[PDB]
Amino acid sequence: PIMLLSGHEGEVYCCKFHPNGSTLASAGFDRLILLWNVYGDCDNYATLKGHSGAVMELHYNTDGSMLFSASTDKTVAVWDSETGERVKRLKGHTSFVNSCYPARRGPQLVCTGSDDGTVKLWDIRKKAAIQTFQNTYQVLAVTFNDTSDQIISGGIDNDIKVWDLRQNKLTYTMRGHADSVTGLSLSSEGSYLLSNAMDNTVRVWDVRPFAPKERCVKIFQGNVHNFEKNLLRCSWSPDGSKIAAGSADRFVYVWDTTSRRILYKLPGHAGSINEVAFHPDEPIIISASSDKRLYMGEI
Amino acid sequence: VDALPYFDQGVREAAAALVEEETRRYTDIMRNEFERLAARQPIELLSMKRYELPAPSECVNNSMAQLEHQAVRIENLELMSQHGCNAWKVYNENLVHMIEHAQKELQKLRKHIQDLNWQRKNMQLTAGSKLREMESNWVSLVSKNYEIERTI
Amino acid sequence: LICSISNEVPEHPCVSPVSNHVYERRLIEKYIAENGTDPINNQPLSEEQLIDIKVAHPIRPKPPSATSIPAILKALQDEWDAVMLHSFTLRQQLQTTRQELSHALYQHDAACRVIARLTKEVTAAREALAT
Amino acid sequence: ELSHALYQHDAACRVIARLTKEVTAAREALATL
Amino acid sequence: EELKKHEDSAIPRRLECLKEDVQRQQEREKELQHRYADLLLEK
Repeated sequence: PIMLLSGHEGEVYCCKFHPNGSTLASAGFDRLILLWNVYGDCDNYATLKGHSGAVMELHYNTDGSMLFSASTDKTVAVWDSETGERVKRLKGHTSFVNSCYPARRGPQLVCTGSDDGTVKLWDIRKKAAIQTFQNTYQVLAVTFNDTSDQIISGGIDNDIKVWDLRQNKLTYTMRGHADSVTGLSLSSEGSYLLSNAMDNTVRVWDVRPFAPKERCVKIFQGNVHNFEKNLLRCSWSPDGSKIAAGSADRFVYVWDTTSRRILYKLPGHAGSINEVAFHPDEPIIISASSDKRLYMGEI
Repeated sequence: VDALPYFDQGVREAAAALVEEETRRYTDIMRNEFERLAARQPIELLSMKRYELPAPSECVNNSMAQLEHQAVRIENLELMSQHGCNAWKVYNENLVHMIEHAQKELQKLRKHIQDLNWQRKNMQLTAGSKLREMESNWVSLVSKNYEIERTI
Repeated sequence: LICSISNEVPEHPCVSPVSNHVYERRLIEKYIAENGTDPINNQPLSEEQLIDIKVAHPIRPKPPSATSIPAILKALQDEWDAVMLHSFTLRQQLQTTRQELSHALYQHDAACRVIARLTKEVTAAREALAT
Repeated sequence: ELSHALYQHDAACRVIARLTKEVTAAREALATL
Repeated sequence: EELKKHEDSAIPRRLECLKEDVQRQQEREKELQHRYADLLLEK
């Protein structure tokens, strides 16, 4: 089956799948975070309330107990996935929080970026910023490597930047986007980082202790951005074999991580697509878009 | 144990020598007696070579034998000619039903033989890729570990 | 169409109900008296368990040169020649299969020792590159 | 038994051909290093 | 028929060996970086 989900009154910007594949989380412009049953009759249970701005990005921690939510109200909330109670508010950035990531494995860490041009490292136990990286241009997307040593940030400067937690220096610069980067994501192996950008280029970059030194490992095409200037996010399949990235042309694009052939171009959406997610066990795709509906495609 | 036949397109004489070097290191009665003796010796037991030759002027018996068998012969050729070719071509039809059944089994075996090989082919191509993936990653470490040490 | 014992084309075929296979009555009747079980499947089978089958009968055209004379002399001689020299040659074929069996299993076990010897060799050579 | 052996013998024989060439590659690699 | 049954088992053993062979190679890669990473600490 396909399965069509509806309920969000406004644009859906992000959706994720619980690490154990039992539930979905979704949120957008409404300001509500909805939880869904992946199986059964695809029912909706708890609604998380308390964000005053729109929800720009959701993530689960690796355990699926904590759900992180960057909002436009400058606050990043930490949510209990079990009860739906709010845990903490990371008040800190002076402007909109565009995105956030939670470090897997290591002691609890959270990274954020915002329109104030800074990137901040948070320890959820301190109620204060740990480190600050002033960039100079607004920051749109940010992710940790698997070792929790490096911060990867994508902004409007067309240059993905890598930060060293110990040195606090600009370690790496990646050139190869011609325009703003709207969405970043690490492979489950730590091996590769996936990027979307206005230039309509999906680029994979490889991050390793020993690097070729010009890490434009692969380039994919199909994915269109337009006058809506929506943030666009991309995801890796659980096994790193497939790449999905949303577009503004109503199609979900899925590519073969090797041959780079388009495996799927999927319709059903009426408007622009903001995020595509893969179920952690089975070939199921959750596609979230601005038309306020979700699809559960099965491959 | 594992040796991919379909995938390995690229030694038999070499491997034969190595296998050769490990090898350098390591109910019937009387019937059966006369039958095995006849086959071993390569000699068939002689029959009655008497009835055909004989001679005019013991031979009174041999003569009277030739008559009764000749009358039985001429009666044995009468009942054959009465039916004639109808009895022969009726058996010829049976032989065509017997033949076609064998070649149907030739096909059934042909299909299941190619069907088993067809399943093997996919397995060979599945793993041969996975082995290719492993070797690429193997060579990457091999040089990665070096380039780490060179800089240190 | 044939019998599953002698390799005949049966005159009175009979089928067993434990294993669907047609035998000629005389040859299946002999097996049950020798040891009361089905020859192919080795399942319990008796003479009453058998079921006679019917067909349009089999026809052999007795040759044009058919008399008591060739049938006694030439034809019967050839039949006991053909029985004798075949089973002797078949006993020769069974003897070589057992000899060629021994050359197969020895060469197989010879290869097993090469693999076991090379399994210790390869991974330790790869390990030495790691070290 | 004859057929299954001869097939599996020459099949197991190809294990050696593969194994020998890899073993050989490990030698010059380590030797030259 | 026989070639299928004996082969199908040999491949998991072929792969599982190379899988564990790969795991060890990853460890040497995983440490050699850290010594390079510690070059920046002394600076």
